[PDB]
Amino acid sequence: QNRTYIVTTILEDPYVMLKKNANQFEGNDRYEGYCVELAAEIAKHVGYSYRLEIVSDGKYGARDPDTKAWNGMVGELVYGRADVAVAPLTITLVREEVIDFSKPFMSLGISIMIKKPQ
Amino acid sequence: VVTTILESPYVMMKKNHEMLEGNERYEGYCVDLAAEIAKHCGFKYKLTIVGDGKYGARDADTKIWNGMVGELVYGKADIAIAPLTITLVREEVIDFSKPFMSLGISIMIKKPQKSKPGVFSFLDPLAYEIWMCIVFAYIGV
Amino acid sequence: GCDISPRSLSGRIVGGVWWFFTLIIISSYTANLAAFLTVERMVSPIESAEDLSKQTEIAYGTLDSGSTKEFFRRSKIAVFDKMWTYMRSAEPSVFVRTTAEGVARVRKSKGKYAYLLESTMNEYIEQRKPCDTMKVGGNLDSKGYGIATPKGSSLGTPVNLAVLKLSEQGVLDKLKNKWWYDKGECGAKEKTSALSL
Amino acid sequence: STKEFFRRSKIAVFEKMWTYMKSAEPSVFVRTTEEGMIRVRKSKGKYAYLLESTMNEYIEQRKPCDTMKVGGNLDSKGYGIATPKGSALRGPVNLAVLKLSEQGVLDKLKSKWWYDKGECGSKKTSALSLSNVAGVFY
Amino acid sequence: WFFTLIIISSYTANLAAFLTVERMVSPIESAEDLAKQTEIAYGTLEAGSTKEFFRRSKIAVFEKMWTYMKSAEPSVFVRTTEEGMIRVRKSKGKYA
Ligand SMILES: NS(=O)(=O)c1cccc2c1c([N+](=O)[O-])cc1[nH]c(=O)c(=O)[nH]c12
Ligand SMILES: NS(=O)(=O)c1cccc2c1c([N+](=O)[O-])cc1[nH]c(=O)c(=O)[nH]c12
Repeated sequence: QNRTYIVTTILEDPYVMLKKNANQFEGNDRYEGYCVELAAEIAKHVGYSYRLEIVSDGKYGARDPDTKAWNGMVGELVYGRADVAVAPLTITLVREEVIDFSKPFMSLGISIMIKKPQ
Repeated sequence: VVTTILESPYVMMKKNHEMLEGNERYEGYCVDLAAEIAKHCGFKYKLTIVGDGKYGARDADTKIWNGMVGELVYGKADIAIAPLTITLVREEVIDFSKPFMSLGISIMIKKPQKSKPGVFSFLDPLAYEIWMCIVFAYIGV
Repeated sequence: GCDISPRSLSGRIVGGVWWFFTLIIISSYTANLAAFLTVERMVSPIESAEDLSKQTEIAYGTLDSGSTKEFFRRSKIAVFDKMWTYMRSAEPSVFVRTTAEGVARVRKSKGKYAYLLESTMNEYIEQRKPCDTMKVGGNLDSKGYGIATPKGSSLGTPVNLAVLKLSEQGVLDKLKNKWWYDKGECGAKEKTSALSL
Repeated sequence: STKEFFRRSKIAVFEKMWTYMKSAEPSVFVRTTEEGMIRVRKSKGKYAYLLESTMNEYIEQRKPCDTMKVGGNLDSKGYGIATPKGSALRGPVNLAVLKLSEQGVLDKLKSKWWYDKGECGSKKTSALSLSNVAGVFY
Repeated sequence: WFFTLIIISSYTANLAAFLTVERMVSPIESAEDLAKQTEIAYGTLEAGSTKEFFRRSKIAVFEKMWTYMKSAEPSVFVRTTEEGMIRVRKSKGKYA
């Protein structure tokens, strides 16, 4: 049987959230969000079964300047813990050297937030 | 053997390009980009043009790629530096970089002008409802 | 004035309140007219795409036999489905054979045609002489322009890292400013005119 | 990444922003994003936050819907799907992402989880309105 | 009576507009005021220390001036100083 591929994610609404009555459902069925359906479609097109989880550190990848060790989903990827990451990973030079990204599924930018004029 | 296309403001021929010989007559965005890319990679380049479609595509019958994509597939060039759109069909036969410029579809309109004043533009300072309330307040008074 | 004024308290009450009403209303009319004549404000009829679908006075079309039409055709969003219905049931042909044809069609008309195109060329043209066009609303799709390479070339990883480094430091933004806004003819007060007949 | 982007900026406008930035607000900066949102909500329009556009839209569509996103995007970046170096899930994943983007799946999911689940809504004349002169009629 | 009301109100309002606008007018008093606006063109001698100073400038405002400079005036620049003085005198405030 083709091995289940381990997917790393992170809690950040709406990308990944816990479905109402989490204890009721187990496994992937308890997770609801944009990234979950994206992973569903991607695995459907590739044709592999996946099991979700969450980065315990709860932080996006970053290296310790002195320890030279990655802290986050990048770590769970480059250290063999995880087989793919489906989350809002910003594309950067530091990560692109030690990780193989994909063409952006969501373009993005810095923007201005103000009080809604009553 | 880089490649490019005259679509402005990416590639254009500098004023008095007869004086310029080669790789210095061209100007634009893609050319400066190729300069910086070569600088960060080291290799030397000679800007060129292809024509014959001006961009990548495929003929379903001939099954032969045309343009920058066609020449990259067949070795006529090293890389293509140009406003070349990322697409599924092309990535299957070549390899892209991460986008150097993201964009999307948008709406172009003619700039609103000072509208020619309309007959009965002297009522504009007050809303129609105010005028009708004025009429009926006159009646009621 | 008046050839008669009321003598009873009730008629005088009515007249007084009418007088107050008249005073306020005339003052307001004059003041708001002064505002109008002092500050020119030209409102674009459109600030989005739904506004464009609801409107029927304004016509809009893409370039015929292109990727934009292919996008609108295979769409699943409601607004773009409505736009596709319109463009498929439009007389005359909203579509066009060349970009310059669409630009000319927009410019010749007066607020009747709206052209759907790429953000970059639109931004460029909004800075060309004649500066008689502008871009409105956001973007209806996401795309990117990418450096290409043959399968197996040793230049893939270096160019990827080069574009990423340039983006992070800010070179590409500077080049865009240089070739779109700078090197741009029109950048980004007129004495008041006497009223005409 | 925003502080670094402004600090390391070679553009005129963002250079001016950075010159203003680090001033005596006392603290224009913040530690938590929720902190910035709360600070903007409390301020009576006296604070403006700089953040990723996606979160700005999501917040704009969240109850009480008392904030808005304004202007274009200062920078341009992207979110991607990561696989470890030398993996068999590189080409297929990229192809799948691109196919989804052309098919319109990603935009539909965006609309669904940003607007079709927003607490708030979906979406002029300087002429004097009857509300301005109501007291006269009363 | 209606005609009179409209006409007198329009006269008063447009006169207020005239005077208000005539009161907004802030003339040029610095390099910045000249820099942002473009209704007036400004150019220096073709060859001289001023052209070099602007070209080789690391300041924001003069950088913007140089970006504007070398534009299609057609020729903001000049060859002789007397030429510049005459050009400014002939221009009805359209050259600085
Ligand atoms: N990899 S990342 O690049 O780590 C990153 C990835 C994904 C979302 C991020 C984010 C960062 N950031 O910069 O720290 C800040 C941030 N701030 C918000 O307010 C928000 O909603 N999302 C984010
Ligand atoms: N790869 S591409 O996709 O070939 C393509 C690449 C680059 C610019 C394009 C363009 C296409 N097109 O669709 O044909 C149409 C088009 N139309 C405009 O008006 C404009 O300014 N730029 C373009």
